[PDB]
Amino acid sequence: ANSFLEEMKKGHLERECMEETCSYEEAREVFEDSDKTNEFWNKYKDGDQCETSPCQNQGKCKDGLGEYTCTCLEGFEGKNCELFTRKLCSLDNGDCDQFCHEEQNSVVCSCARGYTLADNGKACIPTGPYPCGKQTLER
Amino acid sequence: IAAEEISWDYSEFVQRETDIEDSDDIPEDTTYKKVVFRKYLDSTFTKRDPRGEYEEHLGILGPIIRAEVDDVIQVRFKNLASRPYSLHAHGLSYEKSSEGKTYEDDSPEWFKEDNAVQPNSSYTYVWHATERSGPESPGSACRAWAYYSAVNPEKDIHSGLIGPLLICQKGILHKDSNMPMDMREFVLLFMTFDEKKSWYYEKKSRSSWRLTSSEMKKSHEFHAINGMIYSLPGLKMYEQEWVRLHLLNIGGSQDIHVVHFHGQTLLENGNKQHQLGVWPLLPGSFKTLEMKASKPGWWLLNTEVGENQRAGMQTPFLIMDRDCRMPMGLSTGIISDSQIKASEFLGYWEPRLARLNNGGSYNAWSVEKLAAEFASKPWIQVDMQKEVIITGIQTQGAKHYLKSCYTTEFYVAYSSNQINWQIFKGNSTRNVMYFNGNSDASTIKENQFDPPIVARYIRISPTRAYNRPTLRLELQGCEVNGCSTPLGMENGKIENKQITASSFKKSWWGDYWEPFRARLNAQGRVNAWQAKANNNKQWLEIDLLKIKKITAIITQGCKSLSSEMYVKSYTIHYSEQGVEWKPYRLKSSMVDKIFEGNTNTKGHVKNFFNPPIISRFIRVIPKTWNQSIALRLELFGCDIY
Amino acid sequence: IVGGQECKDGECPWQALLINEENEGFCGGTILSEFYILTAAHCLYQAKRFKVRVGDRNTEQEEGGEAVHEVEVVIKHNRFTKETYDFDIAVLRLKTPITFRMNVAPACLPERDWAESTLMTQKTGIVSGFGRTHEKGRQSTRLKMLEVPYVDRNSCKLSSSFIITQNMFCAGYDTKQEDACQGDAGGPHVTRFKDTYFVTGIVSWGEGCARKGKYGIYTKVTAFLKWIDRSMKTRGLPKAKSHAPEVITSSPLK
Repeated sequence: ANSFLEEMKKGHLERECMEETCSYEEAREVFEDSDKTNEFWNKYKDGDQCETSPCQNQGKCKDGLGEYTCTCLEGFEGKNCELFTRKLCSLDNGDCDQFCHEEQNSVVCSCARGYTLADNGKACIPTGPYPCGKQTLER
Repeated sequence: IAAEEISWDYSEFVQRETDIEDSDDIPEDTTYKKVVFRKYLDSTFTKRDPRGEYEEHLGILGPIIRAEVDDVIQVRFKNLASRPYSLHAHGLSYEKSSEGKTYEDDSPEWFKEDNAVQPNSSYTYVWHATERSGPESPGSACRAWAYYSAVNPEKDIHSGLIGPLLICQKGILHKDSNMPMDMREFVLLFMTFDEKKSWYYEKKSRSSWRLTSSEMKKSHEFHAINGMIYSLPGLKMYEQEWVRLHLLNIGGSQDIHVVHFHGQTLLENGNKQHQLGVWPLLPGSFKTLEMKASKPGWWLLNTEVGENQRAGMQTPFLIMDRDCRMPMGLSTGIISDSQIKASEFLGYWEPRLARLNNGGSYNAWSVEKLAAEFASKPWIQVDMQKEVIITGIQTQGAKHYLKSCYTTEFYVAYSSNQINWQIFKGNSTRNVMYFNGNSDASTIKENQFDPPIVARYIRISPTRAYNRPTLRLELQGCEVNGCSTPLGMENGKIENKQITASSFKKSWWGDYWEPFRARLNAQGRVNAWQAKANNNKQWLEIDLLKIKKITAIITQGCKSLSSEMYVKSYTIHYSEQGVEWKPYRLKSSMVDKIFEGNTNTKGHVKNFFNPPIISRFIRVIPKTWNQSIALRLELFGCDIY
Repeated sequence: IVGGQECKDGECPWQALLINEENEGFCGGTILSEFYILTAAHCLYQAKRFKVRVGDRNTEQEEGGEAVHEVEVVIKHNRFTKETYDFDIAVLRLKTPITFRMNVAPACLPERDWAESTLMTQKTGIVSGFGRTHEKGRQSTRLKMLEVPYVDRNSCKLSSSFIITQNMFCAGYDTKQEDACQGDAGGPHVTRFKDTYFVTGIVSWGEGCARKGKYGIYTKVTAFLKWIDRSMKTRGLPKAKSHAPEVITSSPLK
C-alpha cells in the first residue's frame, strides 16, 4: 500500500489465484512476509459457478470466476457455438492464401509446385528458396 | 430475427409520452393486429436481445442490424403463427441465395424457401455484407438501406414487417460490442400503416367498414410516426452537434415533405461547397445529412405540411446544456438525498453521512445491518420527484487504517412510473450486462454515462465489496432548458471590473484585507467579500454587460481562519440598459422580493426562479447578517437573444 | 509519404536494361524466364540498335560479372500503334541463356484469370526502371522504383488527349506530383498479388513526357496471354538453345 515495492507483490493475488488455482506458497515468497499470506488463505474462493451449468449441451467450465470455455458440440461454431460451418469460400479468398473455388458445399485450398501445405491449411508453408515469387527480408 | 404476431398500438399518444391534452378518446381500437420483429443472440428462442437505450427508434419495427466489412451476424428465423413469412433485402447486387423475392428462380427450395417458412420450424438463412453502401467522397461515412417481406409488395409494409439496413464504412470503429459508432446517428421511418390493407385483416373492422371506416376516413391507416403517434423520443442533444440523421422513405411514394428546422441552418458534406438550408425528400432513396444545432430550447420539429403535422408528427426536440457540471447536492446544503428509498442497507454506519473525506470512522450509507450481501436485491431507489439527466456519477470507498473497502461491481436500474421497475440501465450503449466500479480508497473513481438517460425513479444496487459493503455515490445532474450556464462568477471569466466590492479593510500596524475575491472556493487571505461596516447599507454590484435570464443561484460565505460569518438575507436590484437601482419586482403581486442569504455556515442556498431577471447592473444589498458581512455570491444566467 | 525510393539489391530482378553498342541507353525490359523479355515496341522501332543486360542495377558503374544478356535481332507487334500507344508490348529475343542468380529471379507466367482479382484488390503498385521514359532532367544513376496507386478507369481516358482502350489504364497518384513516365520504357509494373509476382504494366510515352502529374499509362498483360502463347509454342522447341528463341517470326508477332 502506497509503495513501489508493494504494488508488484499484491499484483500476484488477482492472477495466481483467480485465473488458476491458489496455493499457500504463492503469496509467501512474493510478499516476503508471513502475516498477510495466512489471512488471505483463510478466506476460500469458490471457482466457479459451474454447478448450475450456465452453458448448454451439459458443458463444464474451469477454475475461473466469470470467464470460462466449454466443449460444445460439433456443427456449431462461434462464441457460444451458434454459427454453422462454412459452406463456400467465394469472398475473402476463403481465408486461404491461394485459389478459392467451391465444389458444391466443399472448399479446399492447395498450392501448386514450389509450395507445400501446413497442418490445417491456413497458408502454404514456404519450402523453396526463390521459386517464382518471394520477398527478400534479409536487410 | 423473429416475427411473433403481437398486436401493436398505433395511436400511442394516449400513453402520455410528451402530450398535453387529456380528452383524446379513441373511437375504434387503440391496438392493431400486426406482427413485430425481435432480435435473438442464438438460433433458438427463450433468449431475446434487450432493447438498449440507443435502440429507441423502432416502435412497431423490430431491431436494426449493423453488419459491415469482415463482420456478419446470422439471422435465423422460425415461424410461430400459421402463415409463412418472408424477408427481402435491398441495396447490393445480391443473388437469389440471399434475396428472397417471390419471382422466377433456379434452385428448388433455397432461392424461394425463405419466403415460405413453416410454423414451428427453423431455417438456415444469412445475408451478405458488401461495400457499396459506403458513401464515397470526403464527407459522409454512413448510408442506410431498407428490407421488408416479399410475399406481397403492399400487404407487408402495412403489416409491421419493415426494417432499415444501416450500413456505414470501414475504418472508424468503436468498442461498443465491436460495432462501428464513435458518433450519435439517428434513423427515422415515416410511413403510414393500414390494418385493412394487410394479410392479418380480420375480415371486419373494429367499429365500421362501410365507407372506409365511417368514424374517420382510413382510421386504420393512421400516419404512425416511427411506429407510434405523437412520440419521437431520444431527441435530447446538446449545443452544436454535427450528428448524422438518416431519413428513409420507401412506402410513402405519394407524400413529399420538406424538412425545415426552426432556426438551424444546414450544411452539406462531401463537396464541402453547399449550404442549402432546407432539404426535402424523394421516395426511394435514403437521404442522410448532418444537423448542426445552434441555440438551445424546445425547437419544434415539423415538415411544413397540413395533413402530417397536427395529425402526424409534432414533437419539439430539446437541447440541454453541455457544460452543466455545477454542484447539485454535495457542496450545497439545500438539495440533499433526504427522499431516498431502499430496502436492504449495508451495515451500521450513518445513511446520509457519506461526504468525501469526513472525520470519523463512520461515513457511508446504511440503516439496517447487512448480515449477508450477494446477488439478492439491495436496491436503492434514488427518487427525485422531478426530471433528471445524469451523465456521470463518481464512486469513492472508505478507509481509516489500511483496508481498501471498495465496491467492485454494481448494477443500475431506473423507472418512470414507480408501479413498474424497468431494470434496464445496465444494458445501455456501451454496457450490456455490467457496470464500472471503484478501484481503491484514496483514489476517486467516476462512472461517466454516454447516453443522455432521462427518468425520475433512479435505482442503484450494490453487490459485494472488500468484506465491507460501503458506497458513497455522489449526484451530478444537468439543466433542462439548456441555457442556464455559469457566466464565470466563480471560474474566472468574469473579471473584478464587473463584480466589484465595497469597502477595503486595512489595519494600521499590520496587513490589509482583500475582499475582492468574491468567488467560490478561494484561498489566500479571505475567501469572499467582507466589508468594514456591518449594517444594511453595503452593496455588491455585478455588471452583466448584456441582458440575461437568471434562474439558479448559490451562496456560501467566507471566514478569517477563526470565526465564520455569513449573511442571512439580501435584496437583488434589477435594472436595464441604463441605470436603475430598483429591487427585483415580485411577479406574484406588485411589490419587491425579499431574498434570503446563507442559512448556516457553509451550506449553500439553491433556489429556482421562473421570472427572468432581464438586467445588466444587478445589485445585491445584504439586509440582515450574521456576525459580519460575508457571502460567496454566484448566479446562473442565460443568453437571451 | 513514401517518395521515390530506389530499388533493393535483393528482390528487384525485373530490370533488363535495353542499351546500345555505345554508351547510350534507351529503355528497359522485364525478366520472367529465359526465352522472352517483355518491353515496349518503340524501344527498338523508330530508335537504334538493341543491347540487353540483365541484373544491371547501374549503367555508369558495374557490380561485377552480372550484366550479360545480349540480343541478336528483334521483331515488332501487330497491335502496336506507331503514332500513339496500344498493346505496346515487344519480346526481346536473347542470344545466350542465363541461369537463375540472385539479381536474376524468374517469375510465374500470367493468365487471363488474374484480371478481375488483381485490379480490385491491389490498388497500388511499383514501377521498376532506371529512368529512361522521362530522360529530360531527372536521369538518376541509381535504379529507382517508386510506389504508385491505382485509380478508377473513368479517370484515365482524359489523362492524355489520346483515347486509351482497356489494355492500358490508370496507375499513379492524383493530379498532385510527378507520377508518370517513371523508370525506363517497357518497365515492369509488377504487383505482388499473393505468394507470387505477376507483371501487369508497361510504361510508355504518349505525346512524350511533360507536366504529366495527372495519371500514368501502363498495359495489362492478362489480356496479352494469346500473344505470349502464339509466340512460344508455334516457334517450336529451342533449336540452338535460345538463338533467337525464336526471332525467325513474322512482324505482326505471328
